[PDB]
Amino acid sequence: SIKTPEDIEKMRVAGRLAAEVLEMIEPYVKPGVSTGELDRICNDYIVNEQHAVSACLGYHGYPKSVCISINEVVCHGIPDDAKLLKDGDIVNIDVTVIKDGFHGDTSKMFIVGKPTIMGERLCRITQESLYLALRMVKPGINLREIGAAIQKFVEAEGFSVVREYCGHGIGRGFHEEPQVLHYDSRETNVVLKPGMTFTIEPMVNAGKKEIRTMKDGWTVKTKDRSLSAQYEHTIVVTDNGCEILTLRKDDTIPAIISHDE
Ligand SMILES: CCCC[C@H](N)P(=O)(O)O
Ligand SMILES: [Mn+2]
Ligand SMILES: [Mn+2]
Ligand code: NA
Repeated sequence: SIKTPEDIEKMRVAGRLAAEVLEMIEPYVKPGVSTGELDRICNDYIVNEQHAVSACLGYHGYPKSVCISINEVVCHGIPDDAKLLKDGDIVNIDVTVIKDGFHGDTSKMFIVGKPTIMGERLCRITQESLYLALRMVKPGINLREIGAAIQKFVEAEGFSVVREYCGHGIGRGFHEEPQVLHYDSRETNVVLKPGMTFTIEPMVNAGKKEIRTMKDGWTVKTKDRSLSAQYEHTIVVTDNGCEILTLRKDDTIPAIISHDE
């Protein structure tokens, strides 16, 4: 759908809150901390300080407030008091906040303690693939072209793109049309128009693209157990580009990307 200026302003607020959760949790992602504790810190912040709520809790039965995925886990990892972070781990924390009826969805990678060279490379390439897609967003571009670009870059850098999960429209609804694939698919044909709001959240594996879902129905891992990384941002298509609604201080790309001269 096409969001109104009123809707977009509310999404700026929700997106900003989601981003602030990631900025707040940063110092706590240390060796020895449990993912269960990280989840409580995030939830307490969202509820008590932001006066908002997690869109994850209860969604199709999801049991926690945020998703925390470690190493070979591709996405939707479930916070657990018994799971402790250790040196070398690459960790994704995915946050989705609802404020004033609108959603803000974002995630980033954190490397615990001493980074491994391939771990850093995978995360760097993954974020760059997101940035590349963000710089392409503007009315007239087709989602298929964006997906194709992400895939071309990821594969050119020696990695693979997860196919089963994708970005999505977002607003008063957690997931709305359209589907935002991170690869080139014949199924995709969506010409971007100003007012559209959606997420881009590429999942990149160091090894092969195939994944597997655990018995809990949420935890997704790489079939070959290789590392997997992901970064996500929520955006709105503007008259001549896009505006990132979940930008953080550590992002190295501006919030407004205009293609004007
Ligand atoms: C509880 C479900 C988690 C939803 C994730 N934010 P995404 O839709 O970005 O994978
Ligand atoms: Mn997310
Ligand atoms: Mn999402
Ligand atoms: Na991972």
